[PDB]
Amino acid sequence: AGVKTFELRTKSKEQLESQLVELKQELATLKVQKLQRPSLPRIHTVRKNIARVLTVINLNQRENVRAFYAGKKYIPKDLRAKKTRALRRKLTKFEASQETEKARKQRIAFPQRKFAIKA
Amino acid sequence: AMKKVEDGNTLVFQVDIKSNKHQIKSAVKELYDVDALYVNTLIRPNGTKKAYIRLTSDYDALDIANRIGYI
Amino acid sequence: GKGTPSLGKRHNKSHTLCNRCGRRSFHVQKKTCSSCGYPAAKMRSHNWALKAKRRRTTGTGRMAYLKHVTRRFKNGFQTGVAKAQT
Amino acid sequence: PSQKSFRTKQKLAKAQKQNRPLPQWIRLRTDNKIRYNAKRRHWRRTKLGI
RNA sequence: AAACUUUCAACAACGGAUCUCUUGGUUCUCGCAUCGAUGAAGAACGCAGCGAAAUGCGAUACGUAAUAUGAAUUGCAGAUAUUCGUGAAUCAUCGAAUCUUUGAACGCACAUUGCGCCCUCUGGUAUUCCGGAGGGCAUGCCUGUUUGAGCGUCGU
RNA sequence: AGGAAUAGUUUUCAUGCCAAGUCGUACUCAUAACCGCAGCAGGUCUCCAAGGUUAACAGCCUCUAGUUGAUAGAAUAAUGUA
RNA sequence: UGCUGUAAAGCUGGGUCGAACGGCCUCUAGUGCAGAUCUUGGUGGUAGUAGCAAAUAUUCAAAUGAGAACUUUGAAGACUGAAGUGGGGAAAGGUUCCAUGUCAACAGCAGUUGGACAUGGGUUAGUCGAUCCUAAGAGAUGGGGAAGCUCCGUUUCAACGUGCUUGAUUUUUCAGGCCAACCAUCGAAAGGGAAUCCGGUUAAAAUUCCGGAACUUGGAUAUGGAUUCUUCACGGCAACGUAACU
RNA sequence: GCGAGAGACCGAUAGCGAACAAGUACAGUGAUGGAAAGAUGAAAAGAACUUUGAAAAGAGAGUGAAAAAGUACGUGAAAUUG
RNA sequence: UUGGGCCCGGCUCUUGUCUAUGUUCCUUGGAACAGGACGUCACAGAGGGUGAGAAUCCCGUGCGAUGAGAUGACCCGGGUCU
Ligand SMILES: CN[C@@H]1[C@@H](O)[C@@H](O[C@@H]2[C@@H](O)[C@H](O[C@H]3O[C@H]([C@@H](C)O)[C@@H](O)[C@H](O)[C@H]3N)[C@@H](N)C[C@H]2N)OC[C@]1(C)O
Ligand SMILES: CN[C@@H]1[C@@H](O)[C@@H](O[C@@H]2[C@@H](O)[C@H](O[C@H]3O[C@H]([C@@H](C)O)[C@@H](O)[C@H](O)[C@H]3N)[C@@H](N)C[C@H]2N)OC[C@]1(C)O
Ligand SMILES: [Zn+2]
Repeated sequence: AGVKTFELRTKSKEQLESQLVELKQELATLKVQKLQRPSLPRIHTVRKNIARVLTVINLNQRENVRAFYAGKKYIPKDLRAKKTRALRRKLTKFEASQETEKARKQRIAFPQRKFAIKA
Repeated sequence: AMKKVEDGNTLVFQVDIKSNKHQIKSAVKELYDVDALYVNTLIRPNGTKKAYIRLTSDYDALDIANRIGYI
Repeated sequence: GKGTPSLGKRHNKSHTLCNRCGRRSFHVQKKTCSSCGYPAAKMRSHNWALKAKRRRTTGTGRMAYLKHVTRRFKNGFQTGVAKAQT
Repeated sequence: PSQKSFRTKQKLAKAQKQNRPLPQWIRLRTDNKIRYNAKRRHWRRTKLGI
């Protein structure tokens, strides 16, 4: 089981990094006991606890940067949408919907009529 | 390795393959609060790195090894 | 002496390991891999050797990124997070 | 040779690691097929080609 | 006459045919359009309590988050793991991340784990010398900015 | 270019202080660890070099060091090989 | 075990065995083997046969062990004979190294032994190499070819420094003054090249560890000495000398 | 490439080279070349125990519907052999 | 003849939940999924699993019902302010 992710998200940057120090110290102690016991399933729990603390720190810091760049014209490229290389080269919705006034007048003057037959 | 702990005031560790002697000395100071006289390194035939860390005369390698927990 | 006696004088390697394909086909003096054509930009291949294309092609490795394009395409290339059901 | 590069020695360490017999507890698993390691290598029979 | 040889039968061998299947192959049809400098395909090396491979993954390493779901996993062991529950197992789902050394591969170099330079922080009595952490410095081309060059040239 | 007088140098004089990263390092190197399909009478670069005889680092005997490895036993016709 | 058919074949008794299969009317084909120096797999006679004969050569006893021509120890007899059958290395291999255990396969007899098999251990550097330099040569770059993959050019028809030193300023700004002929980069574990020795130590590492004694390079910087009123030292006829001595 | 449904197709020397840790093992300096190999049983119930032997094994016993199924494992032809 | 920005729908796409009827008796067998008897459901007697040929033991199949979330200048049914 180990540490719970929903409780980590209530903690601050200093609490998260100090809990990280405690977990690494506890993993190092287990590797010393590994030399003699020598089967410690507990190591698996502590390893995955570190991964969770490291995950929560990184996602906490990533939302600060996202809020920092919210609405900015230029944002870091790992915060941009990553669909495919070709989709990002595609014309935007505004660019693809651009129309000359000559074409706009023609479309307004002669719209596709709605009609039926036999009456 | 334990003979060297007893008989040479030297501690023997497995270390990251990417570390150099400066980083290993700093690491043992930060982790175990000891002064290394020198660090001798070695890449073992299984691809892992071994460090021979002789402490200064101000420390006792046997006592540090006891406190760490493997003797 | 062109057989067994001459075969005893083989101790200088013509090829060594290639950084690109890892194959021991990197010719030492020409500095070129006879297998993948490193350090040319394009990978070496020929239509007269189809079986060589089988040995090293898309899908013979991990496909660590293309593995998930089809699943991402199905979901419309979503951005955001899943929303908990209340 | 004694004078060897890092890349060569790295390749040699991996070859030693893979030159081990099957762990015995493998053969006890449900629907297990492997009974021995079919990829053993001896230094004088088959060469590493590095 | 025995032994020996030869023929047949019985049983036992040798060997893997036959028969019976089949998470494979092969061919046809139907539907869909989605790789990459936002670093692909491929390569190397690692990662598990006990693993060589295959499978998966990247120092957060047989995986982290999230959503769903609802009691396993299992060869053995084991909890400071769980059961009317924020909860066992789950590449079930998947939109958030991690993603070593490389590779079109981009500081230079590469049969080397070789060699610089710049910025911020930091250790050693330090703008220089030595160490550590983080972030950078490829080429071709386009638009723009700034700094310029030429009796090419206008005017004062 | 910079240096004098009640004063500037120079670590090319002595002594004193601090630091020196990365990778390799076992073993074989051959009548069995390399290449010849193999523990193959083949092939594969080089350093060290004792006493006697002698022109001689040749051949023959010996010291240090190293081996005593090459299926074995009993016989001894023909024909072989040396 | 028999029966039917001229025949291709069909049916049946007994034994073995364990999951599907057949008759009739039609359809369809990757439809019938003795051969192809046929293909793949398997197996004979030959035959317990040819053979296991180069490199002088072995023997007694003890130990171990179920078992000893072949292991270990002791005692002998021999040989290599320093141009070695000795002691090291380069290339190549890659754990073969060492200890412990072990003998199914392998060591063309054997095996208690092994470079075999199994489990562990083992390779420590400022001074030894690499790393750096350039050699024959290889090769980017403004470029000139080529449809192009690419070719050619490197003393390269080019506006080619990611310059250097000061008086300092910290204002992380300045200011000057020197210059730019040459120099992308790769290319040697035998060429060139900063600096380490002795003694001891392990089952297995050592110019690397321990003990002692040194050296080189880079940096910092204090003290003493030297120098200066003839400001940047004296002496020797001289060759030249010195602790220094812009 | 991705997702599906089918066949008067092949049935382990066939069908893709690969039904299996298959582009694997292995070969070549290299470009490349490239195999073999599916099936105990419903369930390991994979034979406790006694005995002979240095051991491998054997003989009893046991499990199982079957050991004429013993991880040399469905059936088990022929060549060849006792 | 009249433009555009917005709200709910429809359609289109992804996706959650839900469903009939024997395991009745006899015989064989290690095992009933075999045979026999009596049945049942069937818009479901496709396919698979389970100790042998299983519509009725399990999953499914067939029939529908009911939610959620996306996406569409470039599909339309309506509102709406200009
Ligand atoms: C007619 N146009 C010519 C143009 O062809 C060119 O002339 C080159 C000249 O530059 C070359 O000469 C040049 O290049 C050589 C190089 C090739 O080795 C150099 O050695 C030499 O110093 C240099 N001047 C000459 N060798 C040939 C002319 N056609 O440049 C000069 C020019 C007038 O523009
Ligand atoms: C024990 N040896 C292993 C083993 O796995 C072996 O298996 C065969 C197995 O394939 C045979 O079984 C066979 O069954 C049929 C039929 C002809 O028997 C074959 O067509 C099929 O290929 C195969 N599965 C089996 N009868 C004997 C085992 N030793 O196959 C490989 C091997 C290395 O020889
Ligand atoms: Zn290559």
